[PDB]
Amino acid sequence: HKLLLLGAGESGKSTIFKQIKLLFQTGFDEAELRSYTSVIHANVYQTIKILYEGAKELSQVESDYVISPDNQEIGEKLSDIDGRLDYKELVLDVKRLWQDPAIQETYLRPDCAQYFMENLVRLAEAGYVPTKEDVLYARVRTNGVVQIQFSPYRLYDVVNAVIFCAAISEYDQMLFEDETKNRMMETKELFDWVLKQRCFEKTSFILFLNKFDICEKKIQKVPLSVCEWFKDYQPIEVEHAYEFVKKKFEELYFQSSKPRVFKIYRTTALDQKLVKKTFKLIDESMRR
Ligand SMILES: Nc1nc2c(ncn2[C@@H]2O[C@H](COP(=O)(O)OP(=O)(O)O)[C@@H](O)[C@H]2O)c(=O)[nH]1
Ligand SMILES: [Mg+2]
Repeated sequence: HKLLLLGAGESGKSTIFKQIKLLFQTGFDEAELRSYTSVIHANVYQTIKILYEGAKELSQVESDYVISPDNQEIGEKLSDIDGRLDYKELVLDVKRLWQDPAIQETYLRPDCAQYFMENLVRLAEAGYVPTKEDVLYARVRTNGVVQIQFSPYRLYDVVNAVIFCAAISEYDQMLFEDETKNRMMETKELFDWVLKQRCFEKTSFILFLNKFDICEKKIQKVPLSVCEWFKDYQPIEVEHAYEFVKKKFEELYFQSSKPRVFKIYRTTALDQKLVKKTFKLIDESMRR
């Protein structure tokens, strides 16, 4: 019955966790969405907060990002909020907070947050219930362990099965935390390190290759050979490049060869019913 979620950075494991929550019951789902609006509101408020803080700092350190002077008085009420406690007047402020191009070139430097910036007025009014997409895009800092038991059987996010989330699209990107390191390389480092440890030998392994939609969008412009792991790559399309990444993920797994159980899944975490399928396939596969 046991499943554990392991990933690196923005692997999407919490998103998998979230939409398994919307998909399965976990009957209430009350107002689950309704309890989650406070969260959603929060990211709206600290997103334009970090956006505002950026523009001024970069303006001080770089020869100009200049804000509109009349905005500062409504602009720093933002800093006056501080999220003291779970927080249409604010949407009129925030839209009228945004208009300077400065803070969007600081933006054009969290991809989910821009969505929220496209849906304020729907969130504004009292008759608001978040869509399923609002829940998925909502960012909740994961504190501790989260247990969910449900039957179509507990899922953990921070054991009979380890779901490893590898965001194949991250091959372009360096680490957000470390500009030197590459996230695909850190995924390989993490994946290898998890495979080597003696505490998950008994555990069955399921691998998710996430953010595939970004992969099909991005592959046609940036070569996959940028990655040192994928430097071997030379095209003839999308399916082959994806299966190429599989090869690497395969051969990497099998080199940890001691004289059991392995599965790989093509996943998009931000859409659901692609994902329902994935769970259907592994829960029927989890025989014995
Ligand atoms: N395009 C796309 N983005 C995703 C998907 N899953 C997650 N994300 C992005 O990843 C971020 C959140 O990842 P998260 O679940 O927190 O990864 P975690 O920190 O390892 O749990 C969000 O900004 C999403 O936009 C996906 O299937 N497709
Ligand atoms: Mg997470």
